[PDB]
Amino acid sequence: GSSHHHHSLSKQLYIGGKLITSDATTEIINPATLEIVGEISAAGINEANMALESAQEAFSSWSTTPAIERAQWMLKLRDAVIANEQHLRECVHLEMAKPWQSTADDFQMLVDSLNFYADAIVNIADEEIKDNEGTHSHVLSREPVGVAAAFLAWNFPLLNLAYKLGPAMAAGCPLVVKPSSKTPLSAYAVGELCEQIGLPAGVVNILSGMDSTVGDAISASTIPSVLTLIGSTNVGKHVIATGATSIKRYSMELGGNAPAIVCSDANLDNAADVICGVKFANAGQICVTPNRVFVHESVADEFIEKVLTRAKAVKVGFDKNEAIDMGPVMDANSWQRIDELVKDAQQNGAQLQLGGKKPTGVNGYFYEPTVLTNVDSSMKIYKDEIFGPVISIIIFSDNEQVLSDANDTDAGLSSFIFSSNEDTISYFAKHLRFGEVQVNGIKYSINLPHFGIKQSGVGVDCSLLALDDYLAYKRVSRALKV
Amino acid sequence: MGSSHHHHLSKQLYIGGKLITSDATTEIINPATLEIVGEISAAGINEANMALESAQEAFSSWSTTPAIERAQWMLKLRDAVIANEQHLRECVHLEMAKPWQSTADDFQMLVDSLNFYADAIVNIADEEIKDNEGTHSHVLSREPVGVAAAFLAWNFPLLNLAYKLGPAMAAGCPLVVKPSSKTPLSAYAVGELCEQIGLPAGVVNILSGMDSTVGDAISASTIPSVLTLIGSTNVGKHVIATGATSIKRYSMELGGNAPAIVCSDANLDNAADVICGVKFANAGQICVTPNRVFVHESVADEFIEKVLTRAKAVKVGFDKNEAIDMGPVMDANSWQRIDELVKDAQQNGAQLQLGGKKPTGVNGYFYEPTVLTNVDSSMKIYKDEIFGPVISIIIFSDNEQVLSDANDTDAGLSSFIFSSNEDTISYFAKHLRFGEVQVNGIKYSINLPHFGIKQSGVGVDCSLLALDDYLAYKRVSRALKV
Amino acid sequence: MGSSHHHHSLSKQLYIGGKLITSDATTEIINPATLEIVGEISAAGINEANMALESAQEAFSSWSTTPAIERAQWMLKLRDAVIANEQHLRECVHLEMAKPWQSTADDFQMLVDSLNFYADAIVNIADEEIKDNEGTHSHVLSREPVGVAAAFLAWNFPLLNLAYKLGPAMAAGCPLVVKPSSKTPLSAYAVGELCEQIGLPAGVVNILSGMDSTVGDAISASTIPSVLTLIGSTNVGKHVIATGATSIKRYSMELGGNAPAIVCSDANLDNAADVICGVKFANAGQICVTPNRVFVHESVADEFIEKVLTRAKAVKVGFDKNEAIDMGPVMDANSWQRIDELVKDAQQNGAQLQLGGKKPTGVNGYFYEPTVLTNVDSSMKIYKDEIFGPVISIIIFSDNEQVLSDANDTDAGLSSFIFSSNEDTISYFAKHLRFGEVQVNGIKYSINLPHFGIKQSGVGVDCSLLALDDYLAYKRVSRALKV
Amino acid sequence: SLSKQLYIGGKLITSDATTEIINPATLEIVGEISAAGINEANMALESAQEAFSSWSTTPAIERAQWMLKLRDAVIANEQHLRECVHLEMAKPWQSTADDFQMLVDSLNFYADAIVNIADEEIKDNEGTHSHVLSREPVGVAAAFLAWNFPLLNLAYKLGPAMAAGCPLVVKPSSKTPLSAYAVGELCEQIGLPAGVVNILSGMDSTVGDAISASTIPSVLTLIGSTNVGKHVIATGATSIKRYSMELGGNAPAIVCSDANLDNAADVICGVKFANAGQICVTPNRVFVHESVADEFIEKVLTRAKAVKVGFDKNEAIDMGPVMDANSWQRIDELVKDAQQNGAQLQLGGKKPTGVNGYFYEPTVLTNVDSSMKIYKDEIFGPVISIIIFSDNEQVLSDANDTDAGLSSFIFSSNEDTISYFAKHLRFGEVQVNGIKYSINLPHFGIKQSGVGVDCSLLALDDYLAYKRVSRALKV
Repeated sequence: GSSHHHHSLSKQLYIGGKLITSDATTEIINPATLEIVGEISAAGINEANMALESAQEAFSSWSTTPAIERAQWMLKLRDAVIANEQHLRECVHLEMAKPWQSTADDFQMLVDSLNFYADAIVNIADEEIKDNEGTHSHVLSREPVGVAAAFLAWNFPLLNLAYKLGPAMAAGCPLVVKPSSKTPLSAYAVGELCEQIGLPAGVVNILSGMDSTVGDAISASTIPSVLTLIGSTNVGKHVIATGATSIKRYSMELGGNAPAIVCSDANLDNAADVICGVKFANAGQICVTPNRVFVHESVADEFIEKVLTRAKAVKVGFDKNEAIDMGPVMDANSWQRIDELVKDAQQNGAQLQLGGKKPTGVNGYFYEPTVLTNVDSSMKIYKDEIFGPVISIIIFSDNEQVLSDANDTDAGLSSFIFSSNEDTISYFAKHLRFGEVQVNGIKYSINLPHFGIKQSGVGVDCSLLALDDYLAYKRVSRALKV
Repeated sequence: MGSSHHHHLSKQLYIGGKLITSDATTEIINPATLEIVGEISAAGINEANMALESAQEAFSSWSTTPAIERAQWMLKLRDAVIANEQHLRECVHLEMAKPWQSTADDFQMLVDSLNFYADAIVNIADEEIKDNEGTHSHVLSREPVGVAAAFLAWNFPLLNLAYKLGPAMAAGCPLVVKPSSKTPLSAYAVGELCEQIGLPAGVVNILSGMDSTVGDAISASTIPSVLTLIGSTNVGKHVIATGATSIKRYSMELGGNAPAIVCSDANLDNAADVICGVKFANAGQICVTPNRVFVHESVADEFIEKVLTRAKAVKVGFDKNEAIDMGPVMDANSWQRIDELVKDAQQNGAQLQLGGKKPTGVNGYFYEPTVLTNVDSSMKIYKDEIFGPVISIIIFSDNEQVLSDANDTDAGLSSFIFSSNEDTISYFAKHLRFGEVQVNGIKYSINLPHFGIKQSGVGVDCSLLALDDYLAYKRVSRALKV
Repeated sequence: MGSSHHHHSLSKQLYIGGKLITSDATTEIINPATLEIVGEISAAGINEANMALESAQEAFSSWSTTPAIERAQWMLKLRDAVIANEQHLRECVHLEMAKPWQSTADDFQMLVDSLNFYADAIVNIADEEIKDNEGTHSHVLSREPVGVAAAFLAWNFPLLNLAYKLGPAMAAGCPLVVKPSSKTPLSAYAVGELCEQIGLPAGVVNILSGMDSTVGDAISASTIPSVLTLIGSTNVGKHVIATGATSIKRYSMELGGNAPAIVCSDANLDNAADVICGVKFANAGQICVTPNRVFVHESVADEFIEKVLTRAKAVKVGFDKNEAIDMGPVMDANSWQRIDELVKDAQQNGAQLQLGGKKPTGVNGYFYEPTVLTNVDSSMKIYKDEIFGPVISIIIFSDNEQVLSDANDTDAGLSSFIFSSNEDTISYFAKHLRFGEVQVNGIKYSINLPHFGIKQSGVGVDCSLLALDDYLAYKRVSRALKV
Repeated sequence: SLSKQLYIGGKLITSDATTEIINPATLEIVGEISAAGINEANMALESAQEAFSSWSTTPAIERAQWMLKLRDAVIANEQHLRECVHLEMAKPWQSTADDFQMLVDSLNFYADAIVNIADEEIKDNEGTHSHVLSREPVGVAAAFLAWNFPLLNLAYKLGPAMAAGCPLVVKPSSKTPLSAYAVGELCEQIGLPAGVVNILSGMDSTVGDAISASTIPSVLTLIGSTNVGKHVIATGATSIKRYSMELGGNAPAIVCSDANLDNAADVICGVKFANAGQICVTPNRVFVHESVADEFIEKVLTRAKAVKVGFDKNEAIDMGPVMDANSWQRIDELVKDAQQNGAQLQLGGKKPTGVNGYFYEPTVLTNVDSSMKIYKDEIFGPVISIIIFSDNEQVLSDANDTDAGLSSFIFSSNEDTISYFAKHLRFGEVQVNGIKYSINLPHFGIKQSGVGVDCSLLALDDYLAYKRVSRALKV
């Protein structure tokens, strides 16, 4: 699976504590059935400015609301999320054809984050700093930073929202949320729940619209003190440059290219379950999933056989009342991009062992579980992020050489090492230039920090560190001799 | 101790462990005598690219050099700095016309930072993270980030270098430094000391050149992982946009507009000593020095009299073998900018109590200690950063009203409160929207965090937190069931 | 000819090094009338920009040494492909900025006219012998290709702005790197497709769009270009000059304008209203040479204002290539708000809104109604700044010598207009107006007529033979006669 | 011995600072000038701006009359003008004639050219409009002059600027400011209207940047180094300005096998030793074919031995010292770096015996190749670096292997070798079997050597702006 361990189809914008319409609508098409599943009120530049000014107007009172009272609001919203679980998961199911069991990750992370950051914020304590000369006292404290704006990717609509909504509410930062236009229903539904519980106006705002107009207007605004993004590396560079109209804190999780190293002493059944599980969950559209699977030559044939067995057993389709393991990819551009990487690999010598096409007799953006062997470092599927249900296998023999190959990327999100040797595990854990090194498994949770280095982004999601973006320091220094 | 920092010539480019010349030179003019006092080899984009490429090649060896061993290099450099104290302070004296005693801030902060961060990096310890499900173990560690680049302001040529050099060396990031072309001599002298001790090539690089070409080439390069800047908010925003060729970490200290509030129950002698001390130290060219002095009407006549007495006793001039309190400002642009702020205030009702002109019979960029009263929120001197030896006084009546006036700025660096009332102190310390609140005094040191909020920048200089920009996290998670 | 220029798309890839290529990025194109996506381009990064610069550099020795006859042959082969794809090229301009269908002809036709004019001009370039006063040497003065050229194009005339640089650069054998505005890149990307179709030699023409602070700065800061040319604002003009200082480069640019249009007591009021209204509402007033300050004499003020209001009311506003539309919307919301602030600022300082000054009722896009303001004075923002919109700003004057000082009271120096029947008055204003162009009782621009500004409006000349000067470098060969 | 004041706003004024001028041959003080500060630079710029409306509207016939009046005073003060040059940089008396004569030639050439400027009619293809193309003064001009030719460099800018009605702000090099200050005294003596010509010297970083960064100048012109040119471009970006520059060169001189070796040695040695080789168009790399190598080296050695080096107004001195200690050390390190990589020093390469002045002997280097810094960088000194070649196509590739693009030299008697090199040499000027420069011949560089043209009618282009007047014929 994803290894994220837990702890009215017409919707309007949620701006300024009210549900409002606009001058335009957006029809949402299910990527499996290609049928319209709903519509949202689409935001324009005028609606973006309304959300920003409403968030700014709320900052003074929301940031001075005691932390215990802000937590009370977070738990009241949590209780409404729990009471409306079925509709929230149905929104994600419809907008992106995510399997019904897979929608539990989105819903439950929303509950977990609300719980985690409501509990963490009431435990924040001031810190005293020693004065080496004995002349002054020093108290270090943390205060809300300002208005925050969040651009969410479509792969996990409610989980991505949970990563930002939790810390912002807890840290008293009025939040402007732009869900992806491909998956807005579930976020708009959260906005309906905020309106239902009577959340103070401006504290949370949810609006979707076109990127080059609404997205740029949020970035170029001088109101936001923090701009946070989950998306592509090129969009991250666009947000940084566009947000330069003022001084802003940036934090983003961008593209990855995770190497997975399976050694000769590795538990092959466990390595196969872990890799296939996360490579086919959400159809491989996962930031931390393996992108290049390196396998030792001595266990290559046996490991490929174990991978094919699991890949053939993946249940593909779109049916909430069946045990579907994997759905389609997001849209047509994603399908053709994945297919171009797979076909280019074959044309350069890679061997297709399974999949590599759309299931016959279907029209949605389905791509079959794919297994590619004989992949080398000169191929485009090696250099680029697949973000799809494709297992690409590279054969290695020297631990020192495969370490250099694993590091031969600008990405810096996750990485995997499967081995039974303690010196081998220690060797790769220290030298892998990645934010996360998963040993003999994979584990993510609201209390564990999730982050990338290098060109995979800035900042941390989950854990107490996620509050860093939304809290600013203050040093009060007083002379003791008055 | 007026500046509040509490302690604890033809020069070539230093690039890739070697001292090299170029095709051009830059003359350095003393701002007091208007005479040439030195020359440096000016860098072009070719020299900028050499420093970047040499720092990139050094990252593999320097980042994997043991922290104890990197600290030994920092102490070796510190030993050469101490042995060259006179020449280093002479460079600051010549390029800035700083009084001899005021060059101690530059020199001693360089020693203090090398000591503090050599000691800090060897005490960095890993952090265990608890797994709530008991299925995995989690180890959080910190590693070098990559190449760092630093753009330094001219007001503290060696102290500004100290804030970046200490953390970057300790954290194993090769550093590319661009001192201001107005004050490059003292930094170039540090490059000579680096070469003298045999520092590995690329670990430190010093080069000065045009902002439009050399500065942009450094920001636009894809090599730097961290961009740090001490400067103006316009250069800040420019660096963020031009750096958007890659994902970079940004650390900045920009404009300040510090309010200093002298209440009815304040120690007037102490308040006048602190305010006057830092307002005339370095000719008021200090990021944390008060910009707007608010004084309660009940003690305004007495406090203004104490300010004028101190301001009249300031000895202005330039001579290393004389006892001089205050030197001139940096250049003609600064002189005219300061003078326009004073004249504009006079044209709108401000009363010139002292100064407001160049002293008699001198040609350098000297500006007399200036005192203005009857200043209001509409004047340019209220809205903009003086960065000069001008005390601008506003009379207030209500503590809750003056708090709103104090916060009526986008700056977020330092602030000051002078009061003997514990409730008044707690009220201002909590509600002042600034990174630092100085109560009944002023205190800065290498162990105390120095940071600004809002449009005054992002990041922390000094204290352990200054390492955060140069260190990247890593989570190693291992399945315990194996 | 309302614009005064007298004639003689789902997904597009980058045209770099003679190949159509994709990138890791993608830029959507929004129509400013419908606010819907109409197109898609592969966005360039600094890597693609350096690929274009390097391919253009590699092509210089081969392209610059290609005979002028053969280069003009390639220019006519491109021209034939332009004519064969006129429909698609104009639909690209129509879609990217909602320009009325007839107004798209200025873009398309100037592309044809420039390819013809400079293909013919380059083959008539002859050497010039220089006399030696001492009889000791011979002197031959010739002209050669200067190097690689880079062009930054504005959005107001996507293909016409391309035409001004593509013609001369191809003819003079300078490999060209073109950066269209990211607001209107569709039309130029289509020309790149045509270049690839006819098999133009690699590196001779390169077309790419991307962010200004990254892609645009990478082109200017490159040491490869010998000539940097720009059609844009005064602020980006100064930015390009400073950023290009990494090497010695020729600069040529057309920047902001602030044209005065003086309607005297003896002017043909019908002719003056037709000319001023025609160019003020063509392309929604987004024209560098259009009047910005309309000065009208006291005795003819009321009569001229009524004639202006009659024409402004007749302007048909909308967006449909299969309807009769005079005027479309402005480019984006920033321009709309910028124009609206100028109109409201004037009202707050005493100007009288006679017509328009708002978006038309019940419409979606960035439409701004044809606007007429009277009682405008020199203190207003609308007097000091460039409107670049469909606003006629009228100032009443009484003295010809005073209105001459008022007209010259600007740092702009593009076009200017004088309407009068008095020959002495015409000679007085044409001599004393400090502008690059003085238009008397009309307005006229064409591929053979030089178009240029002075003062802070820019340097260099577009159109006419003089436009070649930026792409050609002189050479003097001097030989001692005494063997 | 002489004290010269600033010429600003039609007045001779003093300032708070002074600069002493030291002769580079005797190392003795020869005079002083009132040094300009930023305030004096603003004064000159504002006075030039103030004069623009009256001076640019002064008839071209009347402007030419002021140029000839200045010319008359220049002729009457020839001895003193050439004495300043002789004293400020120890230029030999015979060589100072080029500085003085170019000043009188430029005043004459451009006072006559401006009164013959005629409007041009442009044809309207449609017959609906008439079009007249005229030229008008651009605005205030500022000129930064190098020290190698103090008066000749001034002449290149003063003539066109006065003729085109552009008030001019002149910053002579602080190393050679005396001769130009003397011109300013003549400008004050004849009663030239205030602001039309302004002369001031000062610190490059303060006074030079204050002129470039000011928004008043419409034209920034410079004769100097390539690095200074890039600095002026970026610094002047505070407004839109016209730039015209003559920067560094690296002229290749190709001595083929069928060349007149006597004539080639005369031309090359003559210009390589005049002004101590401190000439923008002097050969920097001398390419000689193998068949004529040792015969040409011998002839070059003969003329280089006959060079009379010294500093004496009453002696027929051929060559003085170089400008300062920086230039001497820079030239010496180029020769010793070439020797350290295999260059055979044949003559000179040292300071003459017991001189102590900044003298560098006439130097001849052989066995120079493309690796050496003396091959890549501009010598700007009395050094002849010879490179042996064999094939014409290969040495043409070597000749163009530079970012410079000023002058070039081809010596050959074959008509096809002449046409082959004259076409493929990527330089602004190709001198064939000789060298010629005059006020009427255009002087310019391409590539990294600058933009714009000095001398000839094309020099007026930087100071004149076009205007198209178009009228509707049907009214």
